[PDB]
Amino acid sequence: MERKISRIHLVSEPSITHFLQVSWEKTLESGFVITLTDGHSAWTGTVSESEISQEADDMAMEKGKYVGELRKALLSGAGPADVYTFNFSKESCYFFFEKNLKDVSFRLGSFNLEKVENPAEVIRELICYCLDTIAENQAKNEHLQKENERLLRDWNDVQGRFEKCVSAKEALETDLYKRFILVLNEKKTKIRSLHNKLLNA
Amino acid sequence: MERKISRIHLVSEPSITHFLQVSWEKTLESGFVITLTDGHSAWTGTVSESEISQEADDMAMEKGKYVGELRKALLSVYTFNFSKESCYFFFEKNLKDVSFRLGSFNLEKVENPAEVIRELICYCLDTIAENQAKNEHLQKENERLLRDWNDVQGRFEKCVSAKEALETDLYKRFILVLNEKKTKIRSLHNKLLNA
Amino acid sequence: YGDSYFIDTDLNQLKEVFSGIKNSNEQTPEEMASLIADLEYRYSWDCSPLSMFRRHTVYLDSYAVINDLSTKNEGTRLAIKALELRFHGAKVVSCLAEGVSHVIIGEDHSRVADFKAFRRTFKRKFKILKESWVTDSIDKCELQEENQYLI
Repeated sequence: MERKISRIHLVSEPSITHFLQVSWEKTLESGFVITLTDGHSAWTGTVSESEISQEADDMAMEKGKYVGELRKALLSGAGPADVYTFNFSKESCYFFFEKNLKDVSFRLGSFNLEKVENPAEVIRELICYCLDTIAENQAKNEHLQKENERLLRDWNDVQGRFEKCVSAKEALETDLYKRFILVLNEKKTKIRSLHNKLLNA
Repeated sequence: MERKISRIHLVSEPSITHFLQVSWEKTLESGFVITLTDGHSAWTGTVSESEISQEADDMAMEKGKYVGELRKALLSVYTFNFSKESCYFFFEKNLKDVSFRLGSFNLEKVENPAEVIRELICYCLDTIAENQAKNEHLQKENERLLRDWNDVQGRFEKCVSAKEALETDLYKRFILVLNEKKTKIRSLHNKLLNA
Repeated sequence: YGDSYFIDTDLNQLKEVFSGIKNSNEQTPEEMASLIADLEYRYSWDCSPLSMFRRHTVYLDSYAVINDLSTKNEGTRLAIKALELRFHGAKVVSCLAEGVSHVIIGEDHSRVADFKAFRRTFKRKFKILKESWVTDSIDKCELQEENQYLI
């Protein structure tokens, strides 16, 4: 349902560019379909009871360390420092995901591939999903730029409000104290005057 | 240099899909090139200078019906009738009591299947990379600005609360002393009057 | 208290007298604010340029729905409006009672229909000013004189 666009370039034939597009489906436990494209031909994958059973009983992974290897080998998750020789044999129509780990070639990657049911259902999906991804990238870019502008303006407004409130407090303490002093002094003067009048009443 | 993306709805037949992909470059003031590619069979034809000035002069109406229509066609309904036996692309604008022909761009067909696919691959890869990088810069930018906004909101709130508390307790103390003085004034008036 | 009829108390002495008097909570906020307003109006102290919204309990209708806790307006400027209102002393309320005499909606002023309907119903003719007036407390940062209220 989704196409994972990953930057990859062939080494044997730089002119011909193939994509190691591991477009894993949702609920990977149910299964996945591999997607290799060249311009005119594609390939897919199938999941069977025997295939699941052999995947479970051959590699024998129970709480292992294969998730990182899947992410680096299939999705090119490793940094651009080590080149991965994931060369798909165009003439042989055979994709062997052999691991060239320090120039040691074990018999690791050898599994069958299934004939594509329809190249259209993947070519159209890729050419529409690329445009959709670009469009949503532009949309989120614009929306987050607008949010950035809103954050800047509100931050400046509340910094101004902080300065204003600090000034208001600084003036408020002083003028409140002055008003209190004036009122109390007036009241004391009233008391003094009334007492003076009563002294000779 | 870039490519325009637009969506068109076909009421008649939706089971057949065609996509327009024209790279815009070489501005019209010194000649322009129009390239067409459906993703599988690319037709790269060079247009001529004899179809740029006469398009707005043959029927003698306002030039807006061409410049504005082209501008609003890229920025977003055409009916697609592409003749495979003639390899010429054209479209007619059909309305109610209004019918003005718009598309008269001549195009040819090329034989290279690797140049166009390489261009499309490079375009998609570069667009994905640039939008991902710009977007990531922008999420980080707006998120730490929003953290700064949260911090300034918190400090402003606590400062305003402290100011309000100082005002409130100063008012309380002044009210207490004012009531004390009011009682003193009342007692002194009572002494002056009754006694 | 330390106040004397022969020796006046300066700023520091009055501060010490106030501090010596214990500070606690014995008066309700509504009653204390009402007495403050009455004393300020009795001797013209409400004219301070920093606190004029004590009487004007402006209600901010920041809630579109009533009694629904499943939503939270995050990243909105309603908090900014609340801070602006509380800067001058106005305190906002979220529960409707009989003490609220003003209804103010946010920037969504396209709700003139309910205002028109309520004008015929409610005898309490509300007063609604433009949004520029509240922004004048930040831009102009000045009070509005009574000469503007004329024929």
